[PDB]
Amino acid sequence: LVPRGSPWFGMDIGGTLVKLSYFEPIDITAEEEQEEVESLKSIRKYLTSNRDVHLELKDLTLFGRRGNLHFIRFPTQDLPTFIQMGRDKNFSTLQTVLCATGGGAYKFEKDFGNLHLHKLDELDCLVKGLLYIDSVSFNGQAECYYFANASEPERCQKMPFNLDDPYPLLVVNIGSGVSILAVHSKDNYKRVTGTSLGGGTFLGLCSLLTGCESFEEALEMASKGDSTQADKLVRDIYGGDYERFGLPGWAVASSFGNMIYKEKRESVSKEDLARATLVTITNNIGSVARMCAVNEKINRVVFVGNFLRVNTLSMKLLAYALDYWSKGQLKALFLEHEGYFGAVGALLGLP
Amino acid sequence: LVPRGSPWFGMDIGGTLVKLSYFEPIDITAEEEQEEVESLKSIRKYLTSNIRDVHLELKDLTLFGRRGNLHFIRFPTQDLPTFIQMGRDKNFSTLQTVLCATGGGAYKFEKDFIGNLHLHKLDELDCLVKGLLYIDSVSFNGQAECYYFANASEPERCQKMPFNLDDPYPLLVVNIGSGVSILAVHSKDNYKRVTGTSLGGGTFLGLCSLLTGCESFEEALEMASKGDSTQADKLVRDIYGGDYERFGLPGWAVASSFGNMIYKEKRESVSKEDLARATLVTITNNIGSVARMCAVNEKINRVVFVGNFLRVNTLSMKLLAYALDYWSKGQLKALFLEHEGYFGAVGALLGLPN
Ligand SMILES: CC(=O)SCCNC(=O)CCNC(=O)[C@H](O)C(C)(C)COP(=O)(O)OP(=O)(O)OC[C@H]1O[C@@H](n2cnc3c(N)ncnc32)[C@H](O)[C@@H]1OP(=O)(O)O
Ligand SMILES: CC(=O)SCCNC(=O)CCNC(=O)[C@H](O)C(C)(C)COP(=O)(O)OP(=O)(O)OC[C@H]1O[C@@H](n2cnc3c(N)ncnc32)[C@H](O)[C@@H]1OP(=O)(O)O
Repeated sequence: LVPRGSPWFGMDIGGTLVKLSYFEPIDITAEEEQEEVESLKSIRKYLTSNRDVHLELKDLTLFGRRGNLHFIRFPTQDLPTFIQMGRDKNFSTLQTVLCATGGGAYKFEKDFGNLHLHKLDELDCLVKGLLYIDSVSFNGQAECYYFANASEPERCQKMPFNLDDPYPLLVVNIGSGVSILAVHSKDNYKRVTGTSLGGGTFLGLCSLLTGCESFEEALEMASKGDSTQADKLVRDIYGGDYERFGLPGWAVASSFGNMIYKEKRESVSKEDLARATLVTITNNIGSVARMCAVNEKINRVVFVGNFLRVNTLSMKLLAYALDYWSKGQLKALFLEHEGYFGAVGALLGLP
Repeated sequence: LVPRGSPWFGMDIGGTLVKLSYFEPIDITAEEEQEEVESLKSIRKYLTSNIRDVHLELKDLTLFGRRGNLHFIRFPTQDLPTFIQMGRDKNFSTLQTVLCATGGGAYKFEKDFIGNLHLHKLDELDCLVKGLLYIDSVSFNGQAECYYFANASEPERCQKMPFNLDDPYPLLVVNIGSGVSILAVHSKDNYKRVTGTSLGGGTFLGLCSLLTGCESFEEALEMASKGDSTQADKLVRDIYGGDYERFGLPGWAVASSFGNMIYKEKRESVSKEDLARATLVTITNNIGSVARMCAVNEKINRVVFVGNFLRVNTLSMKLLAYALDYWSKGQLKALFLEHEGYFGAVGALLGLPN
């Protein structure tokens, strides 16, 4: 079960960006393969012309062969150039069909000449790519990490986590919405639940509330804001902690709850509203993930998805939230190769 | 244990209104008690001067061994000192020494109790629980105190039906005020707050006020009732063109709350009513999921929803019914109680000094 063509690559075609993973063999005996390798290098330098280099996995064994696994991203605008480069450099894999995942794949097959697309499922690719990368480690170092002292986001530090045996695992996938997968083995996983309150809710609400024009700007606003200007805290109701039920005064009682008062709405800043939106969304995800972890009886919770790809702020709030709801019993886990699991899953589905 | 005082009443003192329950005994042998019953009627008529509550009156129930009627009234906090003075002038022994009340406004009221009454503050959630469990135990004049919505998956068509909740335990109580507390009730004297969510009624009103400029909870609900959430939300069909077959999601399910609002074109055409509806759907869908997950983790299959989020339009109740039905795949029915609003006051009555 080794792919038919060469070179071996996997692609995840987004609306804006393609994530591509490709394998560079290192035991080369033929003139043709040596020029394939050189062509891949030249193609890579061109497509990434305007971090991923540092993701390269060196000397791994894939389908019985030694090589380096590379990870690149480029605009979907230039995917025709990638395909043509492949045809001109006589790549057997860019002739017969194209096997890709991602939200832009079907669209791309319509935009694009002669090409037949074999479309792969993003969640199936995600799980396969995630398990494989975890199985090979990150050049002998930790693929997985968490934030120590998660209850203090201004002070938490990144620490390696051993996920050498990944099973069972809960995967919390945060895109526009949130899907939660329980993974029991390579061949046994399902979407156990989800929430429609995801990164699209964060960005949607920020756009409406603040007039921001991108995920990047919304997160920058949030990074500068104070959510407690919008949120009603337990101390706002009780004058301190809610003793009887042991809710601390600093817990959020009602997200956006102070915005019911005309005077509070008049003085709240755009940045406070952006932060309150983010905090509402990340605290809520940490609650759903914790309850799923309890019900599924799984104590390893990994977070992936495009929501995490810009600021480390999203991740730190998720770490804080999971620690809060679990009373310190669960650590939010994150993965270095996040963003490339679909591409890697697509590569592994080549055969 | 029976309360020491006569007459028996309980109050929940809010920031603007007081909710009072009082017991009118049926079997009177002493003239002073007859005069007490006549006083309460006159007091009730005064305070409610200037019909839903009358219809709530529970007739011929048994409280602390005595047959009687339990009355429910609401009146401005502005007139609470009058009520206290009325009781003191009519010689009520329950207004002689100490007044035990619940409600966020009880402490503000403290100085008026000009006078020699100590305020003993009771906890609102403890009162809610004691009140709720007692009212379920007696019924609504035979009629059902508890109801659900049949065909909950179709909020346009769902029908309010009686639900027999005779043996309450165990019960999950989802209390929706500004935020959400969830209590697992195992028996009358063993319950705990098992979790909560900060996305409650205050989130709905707060976001609505920001998004649409509505001025009140009543107005936000009115707007939401006319709106279409699917104008703001991104559905599974918007992502896949239809169902997402492989992972058990129908095309009509919400993929991303407010998710279409990332598009300028969509933001410019969405109505205030649609934004109000999407806010409400987002909150009710999320509470449904939390409630369902709690039910399964606590192994409880009766989930009751209470709190001020429910008191203004039937819409929020039907949407919660809808959400719980969705997440439980029809295995849980959302339950509601007719005397919601007064459980605090009833729990305070039950907490009279004995
Ligand atoms: C009654 C009620 O409705 S309560 C609400 C119940 N609803 C739910 O439980 C649904 C919650 N939501 C979800 O599970 C998710 O939103 C899903 C699964 C429906 C969609 O997944 P999302 O992560 O939101 O998709 P989003 O459009 O942000 O895209 C994220 C990734 O998927 C890929 N993708 C998007 N669409 C497709 C597609 N049609 N085919 C293949 N891949 C796709 C993207 O390219 C992107 O990939 P990347 O992370 O590798 O860059
Ligand atoms: C990291 C994170 O923070 S994740 C977030 C975690 N947060 C949580 O779990 C908390 C979520 N929130 C909650 O549980 C609730 O909001 C609480 C319990 C804190 C407050 O309860 P709410 O229902 O929101 O209070 P709200 O002010 O809306 O009042 C509701 C009722 O309680 C009563 N009440 C309010 N304050 C008080 C008070 N101080 N004393 C007595 N009664 C009170 C009101 O009078 C009102 O009475 P009614 O039901 O008869 O009308």
